[PDB]
Amino acid sequence: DLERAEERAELSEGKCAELEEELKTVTNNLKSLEAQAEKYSQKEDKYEEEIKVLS
Amino acid sequence: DLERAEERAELSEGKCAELEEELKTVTNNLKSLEAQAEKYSQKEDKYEEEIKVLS
Amino acid sequence: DEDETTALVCDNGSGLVKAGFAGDDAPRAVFPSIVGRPRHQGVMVGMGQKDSYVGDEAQSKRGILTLKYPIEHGIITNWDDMEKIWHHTFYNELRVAPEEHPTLLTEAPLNPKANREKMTQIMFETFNVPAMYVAIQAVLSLYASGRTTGIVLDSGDGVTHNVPIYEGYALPHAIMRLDLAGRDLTDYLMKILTERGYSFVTTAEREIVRDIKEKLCYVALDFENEMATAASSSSLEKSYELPDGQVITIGNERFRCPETLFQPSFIGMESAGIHETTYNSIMKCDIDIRKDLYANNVMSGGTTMYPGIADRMQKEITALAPSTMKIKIIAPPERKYSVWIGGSILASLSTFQQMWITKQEYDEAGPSIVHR
Amino acid sequence: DEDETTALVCDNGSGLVKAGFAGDDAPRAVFPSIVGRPRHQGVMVGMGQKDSYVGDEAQSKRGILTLKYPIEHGIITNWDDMEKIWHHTFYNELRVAPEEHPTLLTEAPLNPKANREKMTQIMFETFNVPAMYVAIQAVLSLYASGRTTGIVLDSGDGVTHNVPIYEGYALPHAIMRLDLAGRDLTDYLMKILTERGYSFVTTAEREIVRDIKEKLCYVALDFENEMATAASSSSLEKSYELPDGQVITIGNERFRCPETLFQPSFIGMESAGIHETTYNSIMKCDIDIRKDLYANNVMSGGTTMYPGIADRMQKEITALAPSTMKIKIIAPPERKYSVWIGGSILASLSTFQQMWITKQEYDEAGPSIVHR
Repeated sequence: DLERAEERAELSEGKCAELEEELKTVTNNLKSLEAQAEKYSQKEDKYEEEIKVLS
Repeated sequence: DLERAEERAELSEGKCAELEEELKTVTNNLKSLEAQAEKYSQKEDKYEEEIKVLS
Repeated sequence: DEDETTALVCDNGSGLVKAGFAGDDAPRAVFPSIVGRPRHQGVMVGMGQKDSYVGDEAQSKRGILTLKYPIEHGIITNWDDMEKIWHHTFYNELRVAPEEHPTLLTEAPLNPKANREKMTQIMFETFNVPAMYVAIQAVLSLYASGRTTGIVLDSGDGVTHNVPIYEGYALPHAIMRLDLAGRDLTDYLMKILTERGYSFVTTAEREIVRDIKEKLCYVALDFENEMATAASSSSLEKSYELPDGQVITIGNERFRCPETLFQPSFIGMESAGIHETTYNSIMKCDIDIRKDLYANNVMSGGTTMYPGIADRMQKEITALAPSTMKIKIIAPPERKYSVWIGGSILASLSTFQQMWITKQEYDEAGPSIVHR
Repeated sequence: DEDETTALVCDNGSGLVKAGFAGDDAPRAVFPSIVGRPRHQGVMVGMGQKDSYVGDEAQSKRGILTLKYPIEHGIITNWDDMEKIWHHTFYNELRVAPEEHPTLLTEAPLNPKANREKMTQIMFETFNVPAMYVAIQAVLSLYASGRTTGIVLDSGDGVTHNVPIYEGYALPHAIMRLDLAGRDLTDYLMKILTERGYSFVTTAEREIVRDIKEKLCYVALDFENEMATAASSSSLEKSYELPDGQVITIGNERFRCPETLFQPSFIGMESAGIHETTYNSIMKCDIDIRKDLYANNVMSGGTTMYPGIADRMQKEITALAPSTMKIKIIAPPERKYSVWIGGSILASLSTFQQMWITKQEYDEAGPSIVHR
């Protein structure tokens, strides 16, 4: 019943690690996209105000 | 060594599930922020071209 | 606080310097390890004549300077140009005065005795730091992953290493060095991508092949039936948009680049690859310590960040190791700074104070003192 | 209770120490008889500099220390290192303070008069025990099997002995010592197993050959037509799984190792073997006592534990002894601790109190007192 319990444990630990890893990568890709989005929104509002004033 | 292998298996399966759940939530928050970012970038480029042309 | 705040950690690499204060979670300063020397006389508007350039100003202005790398393969090769990178680190990057900060530095795996004495000579005699300490890089990486025995596969910009460590002592005779790393890897992608029918013609095309390698490259497990997959042409492909519109597509080569780390034969290298080398290090160590090393393969370095590197290595050494063995490949997320973080921990530690080499030790014992 | 609880029994061996409280059924403490001295300066994490290591910490850390064995062939050869093993036994292993516990110690068969006086000098003058007593090892083994006359074949890690005992007095002129024991026996298996086409290369391969010897080795009766049996290749073979998967098979050699105890010629020894030596001891004794010794061959010691040792010895001496004689080979199950158990019994006994050498006897008579 053991080689079975240990094998299931190892496969679920492997799965666990793969998912935990896929996550540091998606949550990190994030701080990056959310920061890029805010940076662009602020560049947008600035140029929207400058177009009003040149118009 | 068993009650130990099974107990470690159960705790790692629990951990695995918690992390897999936290993820559907962060990858989903994402398609949303990335889509908002692209939508704003396109509003930005449009107004940047219109400010160029009024200037 | 005197030095709790005050300890500096400088990790000198072949491609990047990582620097900051012991205590922080990540390097305050990261920048290229170059020193540019202007090919012509002249000035930028508003500045004076500059004899030299370091880090990013050397990279940005590379067209008018002759660029030089002080650290070849992890070892300091030019000491005039290294003292220049240190100067830049303290005074411009961290903006600290060095003469009131203890400095933890790092060196490479089989760093020549004479070098560890020379950078001590320059730290104490030209920068006048209060105290300093040189840690071995793999050893800080291990320790930053909590443990004290394990084997580190360390891979950055100019070198790859395997450093088996037992209760803190790195094992000299079992260490392996493979001179193929992220630098070699960007240049190989370059060719398989021009070979895909492309041109990285201007310098704004060159530089970004490296950003393609970092963002889109993969280490597939079963690299065999991944090429096979490439052919059926799934939605495996991946297009990157260049500085301009010029949408370049990379489907397949995406993983042909890190398969170079397992097959050096992709690049005319006759040396063995990462996984075999992990293993050979291990069958060069004492017998009784080999179960420990196998369950503690810690990975560190920028080039070990390719996703699925750990799974490929997992299966690469399981299938070479005796089945009675437990394999375990630890690859943390912050691994591009493991080395640095291990230094930050150690140097901010409560017990490390008694290993700092002080100017008292030095002025009294000569460079020999820190050399150990 | 004062000392009913309080009597200690320490059996000092060439390979192992066995220790505990008189009264118990088995030793509370069993550990190697080594004293390790670090080859280099340095520390384990969290500990201080250690000058010395004893028992299992010396074995576990053997790669950085020079290991030394205080007892060569049952006799104490280094008294600085023995006082170290005793210190460890009292203070760390049994965690008792010695100055309030009577201590029964053991010595070897023809232990030099001067040694029995020296360990008494160290017991009373550096450990300050209330009282002590030195029993001869074969004599405690016999007694633990109930009787008082018999001949003990005693075999441990560095020595084998035959000690004919009559109404308690071990017979000096009939005692035989054969310097080939379990230590010699593990190293011979080692070679017949590498010779089977193997490699005990790392220290985790070395150590376990000894665990193969203990678990799988046999003493076959009719070792002649057991080799013959090996050849027809029956299901006589036996595979052991190593620290890892590496399933090693041992069919035959399994018994070629204890056939060394009857044939010393297997190992370039010209001495006679166990059974002949049992016998020769016996035709060196008085005539009238030889029927007694023959019906009371008591076996003790780790190396006499090989299954079928008793049957081979049974038939080995029947066929050398006059047919008018009764042969009887007693081999109890607890025999790896006979010596110790005999001491536990004796020292917890109601009548032994009047043989304890007290500090009163000593401070008044000199080491001579206990020497007898």
